[PDB]
Amino acid sequence: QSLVADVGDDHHAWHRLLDQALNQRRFELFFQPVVAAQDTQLVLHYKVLSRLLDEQGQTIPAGRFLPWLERFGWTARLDRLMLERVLEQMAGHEESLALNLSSATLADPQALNKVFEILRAHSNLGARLTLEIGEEQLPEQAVLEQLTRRLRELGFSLSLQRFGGRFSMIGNLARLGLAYLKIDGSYIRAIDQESDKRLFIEAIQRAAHSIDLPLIAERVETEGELSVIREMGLYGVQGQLFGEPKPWG
Amino acid sequence: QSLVADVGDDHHAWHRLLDQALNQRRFELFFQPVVAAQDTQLVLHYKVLSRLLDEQGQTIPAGRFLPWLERFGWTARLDRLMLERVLEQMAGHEESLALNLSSATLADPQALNKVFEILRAHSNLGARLTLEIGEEQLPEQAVLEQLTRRLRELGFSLSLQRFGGRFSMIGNLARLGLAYLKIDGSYIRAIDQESDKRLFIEAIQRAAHSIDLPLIAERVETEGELSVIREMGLYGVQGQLFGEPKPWG
Ligand SMILES: Nc1nc2c(ncn2[C@@H]2O[C@@H]3COP(=O)(O)O[C@H]4[C@@H](O)[C@H](n5cnc6c(=O)[nH]c(N)nc65)O[C@@H]4COP(=O)(O)O[C@H]3[C@H]2O)c(=O)[nH]1
Ligand SMILES: Nc1nc2c(ncn2[C@@H]2O[C@@H]3COP(=O)(O)O[C@H]4[C@@H](O)[C@H](n5cnc6c(=O)[nH]c(N)nc65)O[C@@H]4COP(=O)(O)O[C@H]3[C@H]2O)c(=O)[nH]1
Repeated sequence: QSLVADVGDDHHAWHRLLDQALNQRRFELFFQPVVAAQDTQLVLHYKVLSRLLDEQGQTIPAGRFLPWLERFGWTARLDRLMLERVLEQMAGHEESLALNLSSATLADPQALNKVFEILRAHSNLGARLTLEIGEEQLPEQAVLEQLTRRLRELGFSLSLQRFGGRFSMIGNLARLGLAYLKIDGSYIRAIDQESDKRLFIEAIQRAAHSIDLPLIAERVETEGELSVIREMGLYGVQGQLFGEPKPWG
Repeated sequence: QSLVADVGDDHHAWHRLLDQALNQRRFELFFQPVVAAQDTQLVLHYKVLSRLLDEQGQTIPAGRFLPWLERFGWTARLDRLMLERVLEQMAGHEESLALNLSSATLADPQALNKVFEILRAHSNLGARLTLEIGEEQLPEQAVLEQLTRRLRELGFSLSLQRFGGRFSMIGNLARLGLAYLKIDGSYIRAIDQESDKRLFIEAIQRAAHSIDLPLIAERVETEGELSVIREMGLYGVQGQLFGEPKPWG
């Protein structure tokens, strides 16, 4: 009596699938450890990744659904849901967490306010949660500035990720008080085996260091990459080398 | 008996206008001094700018026609013409010059060979002429590498310009033996009045210096911008502050 069809690239299927998941809270929290380059047994925080566990049992990665949530203008609904779930699960432990915010939320000032209202409701978790924005969807300088101020006021921290293409604006970061900067994986990929990549990394680390901004390398896959990242003095690392995204533990 | 019409955005007019200019050698050489940031009375070279002097007497800037030469696939014809004219006018003096090469020329291996043939014909000017490529139209790493090798072999030098967005590849420049790197004007614009721009410039200068690659700032307009560029240790400057593009002298 129960049939299933392949959803593929069908906008109808996706629309139905996602509106339902949003309404029914079908999204679950996955985590990846973010860890000190100098001593990988030392955990900085756990990055929270969104997982859709559909009715047929399969888990769907944020990389897969986020573009559809965008297309339908629901990314703000996702953040509201993700943020409330994360603030709830943090009651159970003492670890620090990082969670993305999309531009849809930052642009829409009502949504953005709702976020702050929620945060204000859990000022006791402030020190344990960092919000991240991917370089792809940075708002304007003045929005960055107001966002960081409000968060610092509420007791929470802010960070950027997938950083690198916009090194231009490194100077513009000097007063934001970011917790850290996550460097896109492409700039460290196979860097033990591609030394020409090092000079850029050396430049970012030195400039970021002069403004007190720790660097954390993304998507580290290899003991080789890790050894270079560590050698060159970066603060943190994350990636498949420390495991796949998994549920809490 | 002689009438003229406005050429505007008319592809027909432009096609006719440019094919004629190319065939009849209607392009003239303009120059801008490129000068030491530490001592602006000290001239590094003169950048050669292409000017179309049409029949109605008006002069048309490369910025205006190059996009049409592209559209029609004639940019290689322009380089051949520009390069031969430049090598001819250098016989008259002892100044150093810099001249662009387009991607159309670098891609087409026959054209590229013609260039080398011409260069080989004037090996006596090698030390006085630098070829430049804008960051917009950099070829692949291996083409850059072969191009620089052949030029160094012929006795000529090579440089990149409008550099900045691709700081990623700074490491990839370490063995090219570029004569210098020209920094896009946007990174120094009003930099005495926009200090957040300095940290990026500091990063480029330090990384470029570690690989022996002098930095030269483009499109400097202001005594203020100049004073910062000089303070921060960059090698060279060019722009409207030292005059408009004019014919030889
Ligand atoms: N090739 C490679 N890939 C690796 C490696 N390590 C982790 N990854 C993958 O790349 C992403 C890493 O997490 P992210 O940087 O936070 O990047 C995140 C994050 O920016 C975003 N995202 C995830 N959850 C949320 C969310 O709840 N809200 C918002 N607005 N965005 C989210 O989308 C990305 C997540 O996509 P995911 O499908 O979860 O894909 C994950 C993860 O599975 C590695 O060593 N190599
Ligand atoms: N806002 C501002 N602008 C300034 C300033 N100083 C100079 N400029 C302008 O910007 C360009 C500077 O020369 P360029 O960097 O070599 O940049 C050149 C060069 O890359 C290219 N080009 C010029 N001649 C040739 C040529 O013979 N062959 C090729 N392939 N390209 C050429 O197109 C550009 C020239 O366009 P132009 O129309 O000649 O425009 C010139 C010039 O008039 C300044 O202080 N402020």
